[PDB]
Amino acid sequence: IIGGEFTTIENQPWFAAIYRRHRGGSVTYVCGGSLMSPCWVISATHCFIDYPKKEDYIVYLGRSRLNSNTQGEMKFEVENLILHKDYSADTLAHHNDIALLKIRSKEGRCAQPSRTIQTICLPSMYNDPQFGTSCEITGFGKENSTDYLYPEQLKMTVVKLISHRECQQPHYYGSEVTTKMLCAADPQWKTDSCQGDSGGPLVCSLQGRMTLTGIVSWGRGCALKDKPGVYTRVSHFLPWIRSHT
Ligand SMILES: N=C(N)c1ccc2cc(C(=O)Nc3cccc(OC4CCCC4)c3)ccc2c1
Repeated sequence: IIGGEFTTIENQPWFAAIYRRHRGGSVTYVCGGSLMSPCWVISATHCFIDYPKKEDYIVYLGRSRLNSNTQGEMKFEVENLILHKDYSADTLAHHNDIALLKIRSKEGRCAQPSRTIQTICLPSMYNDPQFGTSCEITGFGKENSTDYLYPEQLKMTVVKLISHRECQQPHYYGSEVTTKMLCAADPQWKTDSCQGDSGGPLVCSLQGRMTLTGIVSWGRGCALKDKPGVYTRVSHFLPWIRSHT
């Protein structure tokens, strides 16, 4: 996260920290995810496409720091790794950048909801917030684009939604941004998600209920003028999510 505020997991109980073991033992942080149900997490396909081996991934819920064990956390493994069978990656735009990870503890059980391990609801068919609506993104991604280390503590910021036609103007993303993606950014471009936050939860309070409206997908640079953060429009992939669960 660029700008924003530091925070603890108790404020984002649906945030999943996904790391991956490397040949040799060392483990690094990959992307963030969202707890769909006790047994399922939903992320982005571009965080796994190049390393499709489910065994390599580790996932935590209720973890507040990057290299600390938060009281209340749970360490999981990826029972099933499902990548959208129609995904592709152009110069900037990432297509059908949505994946699923069926989790499982060493004992074989799924996630046990708690004060710091809860779920977020999927949006309903044909019902997304209007443009200009404030929403929030969470993650352990970069604080600045010139850095190389991820922040040690969890962060989060609030951004606004940008309409499809406004996002397709030339100085933005032209015909690269399609209708199965949502744009969102700070009107003053001082804060924005960034590398590290990919596949992060984009929660928007719609008509009263906190909703998972988008997954962090792509953007030009980070917090740059006329360069909104693009996300996957979850409402569209509802039939897909249903049949693959
Ligand atoms: N501006 C944002 N809000 C934002 C939001 C998301 C961002 C993601 C990456 C990034 O580096 N993503 C990434 C990481 C690993 C691989 C990858 O692409 C592969 C998938 C298909 C071809 C190579 C992208 C970089 C910058 C990002 C910036």
